[PDB]
Amino acid sequence: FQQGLLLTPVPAHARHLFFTLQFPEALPAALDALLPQVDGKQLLLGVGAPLVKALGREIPGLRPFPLLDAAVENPSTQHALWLWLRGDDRGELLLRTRALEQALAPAFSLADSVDAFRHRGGRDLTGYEDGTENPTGEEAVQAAIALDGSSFVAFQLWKHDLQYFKALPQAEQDNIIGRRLSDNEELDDAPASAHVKRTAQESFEPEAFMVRRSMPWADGRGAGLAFVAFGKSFDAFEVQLRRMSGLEDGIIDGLYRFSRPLTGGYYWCPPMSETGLDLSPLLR
Amino acid sequence: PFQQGLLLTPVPAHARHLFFTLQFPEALPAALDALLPQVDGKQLLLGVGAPLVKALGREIPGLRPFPLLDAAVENPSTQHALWLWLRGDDRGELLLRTRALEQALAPAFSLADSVDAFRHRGGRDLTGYEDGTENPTGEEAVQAAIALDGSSFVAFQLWKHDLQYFKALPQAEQDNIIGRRLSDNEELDDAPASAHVKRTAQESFEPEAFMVRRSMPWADGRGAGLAFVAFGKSFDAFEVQLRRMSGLEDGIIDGLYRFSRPLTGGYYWCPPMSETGLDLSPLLRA
Amino acid sequence: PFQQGLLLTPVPAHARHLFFTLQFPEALPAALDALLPQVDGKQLLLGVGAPLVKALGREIPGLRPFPLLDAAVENPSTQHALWLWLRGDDRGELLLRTRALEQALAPAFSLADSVDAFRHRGGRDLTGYEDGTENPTGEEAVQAAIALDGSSFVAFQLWKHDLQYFKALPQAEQDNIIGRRLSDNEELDDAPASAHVKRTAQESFEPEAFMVRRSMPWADGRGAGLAFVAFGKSFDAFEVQLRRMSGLEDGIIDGLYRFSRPLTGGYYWCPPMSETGLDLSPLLRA
Amino acid sequence: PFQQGLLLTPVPAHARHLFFTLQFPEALPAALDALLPQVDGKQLLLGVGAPLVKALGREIPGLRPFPLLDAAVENPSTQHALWLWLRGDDRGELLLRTRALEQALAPAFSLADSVDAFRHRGGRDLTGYEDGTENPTGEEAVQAAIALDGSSFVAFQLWKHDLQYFKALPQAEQDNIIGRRLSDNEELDDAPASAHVKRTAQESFEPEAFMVRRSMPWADGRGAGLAFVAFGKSFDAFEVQLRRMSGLEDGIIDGLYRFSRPLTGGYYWCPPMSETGLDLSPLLR
Ligand code: HEM
Ligand code: HEM
Ligand code: HEM
Ligand code: HEM
Ligand SMILES: [Cl-]
Ligand SMILES: [Cl-]
Ligand SMILES: [Cl-]
Ligand SMILES: [Cl-]
Repeated sequence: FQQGLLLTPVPAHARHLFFTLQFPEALPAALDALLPQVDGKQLLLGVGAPLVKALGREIPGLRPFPLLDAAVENPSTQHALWLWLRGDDRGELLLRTRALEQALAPAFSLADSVDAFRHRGGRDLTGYEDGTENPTGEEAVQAAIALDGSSFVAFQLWKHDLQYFKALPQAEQDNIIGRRLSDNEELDDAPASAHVKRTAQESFEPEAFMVRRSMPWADGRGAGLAFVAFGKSFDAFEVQLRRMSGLEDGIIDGLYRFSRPLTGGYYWCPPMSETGLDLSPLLR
Repeated sequence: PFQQGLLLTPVPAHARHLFFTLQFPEALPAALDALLPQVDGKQLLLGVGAPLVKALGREIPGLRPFPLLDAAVENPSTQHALWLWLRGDDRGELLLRTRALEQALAPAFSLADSVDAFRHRGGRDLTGYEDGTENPTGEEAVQAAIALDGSSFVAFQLWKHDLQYFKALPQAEQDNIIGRRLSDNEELDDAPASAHVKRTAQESFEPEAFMVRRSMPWADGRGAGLAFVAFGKSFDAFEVQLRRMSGLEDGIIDGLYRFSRPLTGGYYWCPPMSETGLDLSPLLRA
Repeated sequence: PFQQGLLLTPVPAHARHLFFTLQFPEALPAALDALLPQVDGKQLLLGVGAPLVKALGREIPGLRPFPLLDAAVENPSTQHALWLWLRGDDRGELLLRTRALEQALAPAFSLADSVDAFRHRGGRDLTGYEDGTENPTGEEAVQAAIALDGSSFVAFQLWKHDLQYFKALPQAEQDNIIGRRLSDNEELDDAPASAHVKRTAQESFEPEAFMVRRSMPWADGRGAGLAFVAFGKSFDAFEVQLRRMSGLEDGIIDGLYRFSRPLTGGYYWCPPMSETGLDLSPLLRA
Repeated sequence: PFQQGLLLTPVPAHARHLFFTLQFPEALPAALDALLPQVDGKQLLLGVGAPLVKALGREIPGLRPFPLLDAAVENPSTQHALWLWLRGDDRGELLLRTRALEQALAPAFSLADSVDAFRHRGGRDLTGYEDGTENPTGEEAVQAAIALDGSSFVAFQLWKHDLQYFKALPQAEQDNIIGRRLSDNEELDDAPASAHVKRTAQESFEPEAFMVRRSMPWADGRGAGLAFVAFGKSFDAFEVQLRRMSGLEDGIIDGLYRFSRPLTGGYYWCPPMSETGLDLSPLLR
């Protein structure tokens, strides 16, 4: 009843599209072209707070990406629509992008774009395995899917300073992540600022589990990780980010030593029906 | 006791805005020792962002990050730690001063964003419209922009224009978006409420929302538009204006959003000037 | 005794082309010490450009810079000193290898150009047409691409496609530009003389102009198109083909120039392989 | 009867170079109808490249594509069909004029390259050295730049500087690369033969290689450097200079290549002016 956000491993190639609603009067023609194409597998769709506000509607649990008043930067760059394309090669995704652009215009204007790819079967560009402690199976459904079959996804485009980080001694890299790069073993003696120490899913009250589908990226803006986290609500992601940002106990996550998010967005993933994507709470 | 430059009558012919992230806080003293003697408030202005204050465990009354507006239009919040405003003679001089500031601020600060700005004609937006007609001048500008202690609070947005769409509209449709006539800059009393000058009428707020604007056009690989800059004695004037423009006051959205949208957003505290340079004392005391 | 990976069909799913300028030739020995142990001719291929040979005061028979064609279409000559062809499993591996090669090759070499390439739909151009159908295979490929001493001479062009224009044409007009039918790749004998496969028919030259092509699609901020690569036992095959495509043989210009244009052009000598690595002796002897 | 603006010294504070590819030559008439009335030779100069002439099956004496130098340094040849030189008061005016020229010139022409250029400190390179000290002036400039029929032949290269490397050199080493003293622009008679002014000494050639340079610094995403422009009554002066700079005359390479390298290269024919606009008659019967 949900989309294909739980399919593991992440595809070898993906592309993230973010649109601004520039001409709301042309919205019906855009939806008529877009909605029949959203199968939740090769094409996923997320709805942003501006689109809901433009329709004068309300989605329980939906809100723009938050504003954290911290010593580290987490920008809020909320858009109206997020499209997640998954495919076989980057050329297919490029041609599919052009078709979606022309089909969504003039109602929607493309505001941002990111090509993403799987690295070495699921590693960050720093080399560390990504997704080790993700919930799987039925635990993944309970962490990511709400009762009505919808999901709430958070997105950040993290930009890595690879030259600084990879020039550190391997023990210093391991103390930033909280795991050993050589064999992915957890470092129990890592400082409290270590990433996996900051984001330990069982260390929150209530527990802050989420389903992450992050993928590395690289273009003219640099290189890093396209962070994606699916949850039954934004509660899990938001308390994690606030602890990572030092807003819980004053200790800042080690990731901010070498990486920084360039964007931030919240999106509501609608459920699927027997006849396509179920946007009924928005179109009545 | 302010920094001046921000009140200097016309905008300089060329300027450059630099935005830095506080990447290594342990190296901050050396960066400040190199930077502060160069801040004269005329050729080089400085603004302090909320992350820098938070990293020092201090607090500046009136300072906060760029707000989050839950509206039908997009106003992103992209707050950085430090804002440097270079004003100069040519773009090459500003480029060379930029490189020198980068080496002096490193490794404590990492350059996060940059925009070259230039004066167009006598002070016009790239659409052709005059910019600054109803700005406060003289003592009214000081009262609107400068707080009692001599500091100022500046808001910044990098607006990106869709010039092809806007300039292809009939001139009457362009005029109804701005609220003034491009042919002679006359105000249109019969413009719809969504017109920009109707949305931002400084006397139509309670209390009055006057501010001192120093916007300048820009153009690079990201496109072209207006680098919007608004100085105030507090952020109240700018923020109540932006919320009305975004339709959060009465449901009417400003006409600017038909062809333009901001890519960035930042709040910065402009410290006052003392007899011996920039006064950063509320951040460097005990 | 050649660089085996130039005959590998199909091309790997991901590759990256690097082009370096010899910026400080006095620092060449340290760069070669780091580079040569990595050149296996499979995951990393190497080509030597005429500027590098001239900087050493030597000569390579068959090597010369990319030619200058005085035609009505543009084939720019952007010859560099070194060409590296990286092939790998995913784009991230090639990115990390690029950074390592950049730091190891410095300061002697400066990276002048870079292109990420990928296989599309099993070996198709971004326009949809199959690429490589009439490539020589087996022993014929060796005879067309490999010189007697085991070296090869490779020509490179970065072609930029106007996909919106081309794909908006009626399918019959697209087919007459390529010379083959998109529906089933069958050759059109009744295509106009300007059709690509009519221009480049390898048996229609005297002597025959066979070559081994390893082109791969590309896409970045500059646009999208085909990273054209042609291996030959000499540059004779490629050059007579390009001159006919450019209308310098019979006044008829190839149809590809209706929607695509090369942004770069380079000639590079691929040295032979020995039992213990790349054989650069004709360049570092005596 | 030339395009006045090419002798205007100093160059205006802001300019923009546009280079177009002839993508659809059948659509050329509508493009020329829109373009030619705008070419005054002052705010808008025009140069014709060899591909445009070849596409019309014509020939211009003295015109040819940018040469191919087989040297140890890189001078790329990136010849285009059309060169437009916009000059104005601010970068925004040039930006709006560029968009208008793009829409008017399409679909025949496609914009292939663009460079914003600006005057630095009254006429200095970004390295600080004065640029234009030994340019011909007055009637000597006319004799060096203008052919008999009033046309000119202009060479263009987009030079990219490595300012970090160059400005980190000792001041004596910087001076030996240029051949002049940065403090007061005095000529260094004891500078090495590789020094720029020693390589390019206009009187040290037979015949003499004088030309009128109108170079201006530039800066965008590709870096920063000098947009080199040289006007001559023919291409002989520029080409014999460049071959010496590249070490093809005596094996000595110009010191500029230690910190700078050209990214583009083009030759263009600047048609003469008549009393009623640009004279393209040798190209349109
Ligand atoms: C540059 C950005 C990031 C990088 C490179 C990164 C990388 C990693 C790595 C290598 C692990 C350990 C392997 C694993 O369990 O998957 C991990 C764990 C985790 N990360 Fe991140 N991550 C990033 C951002 C984030 C953010 C922003 C959040 C939440 C707001 C987050 C939440 C988590 C969680 C929940 C875990 C699992 C913790 C556990 O072991 O229970 N990650 N991350
Ligand atoms: C693309 C962005 C913008 C453009 C092109 C633009 C342009 C203009 C123009 C042409 C005028 C009329 C001439 C003048 O009074 O100076 C004006 C007035 C004004 N604008 Fe904007 N502006 C932009 C953004 C903003 C924003 C974001 C704000 C506030 C949050 C703002 C506040 C004002 C105010 C206060 C006035 C004077 C209104 C009055 O007459 O009292 N502007 N603007
Ligand atoms: C935008 C640039 C180009 C594209 C999209 C392209 C595409 C194609 C396609 C679709 C074919 C037919 C299938 C095949 O046999 O491979 C082909 C054939 C061929 N191409 Fe190209 N090509 C390009 C540039 C070039 C250039 C510059 C040359 C030579 C200088 C060249 C040489 C050949 C040859 C020799 C053949 C085989 C001809 C034969 O049937 O005997 N190609 N190309
Ligand atoms: C990065 C590229 C270049 C830079 C920064 C540069 C800069 C300079 C400077 C500082 C001078 C001395 C002051 C003056 O008399 O103008 C000069 C002189 C000169 N340059 Fe260049 N130049 C460049 C490229 C070229 C090229 C490519 C040519 C010719 C092909 C050239 C030809 C000349 C000539 C003829 C002179 C005058 C020599 C004399 O007779 O004294 N320049 N240039
Ligand atoms: Cl989704
Ligand atoms: Cl940056
Ligand atoms: Cl400028
Ligand atoms: Cl000086």
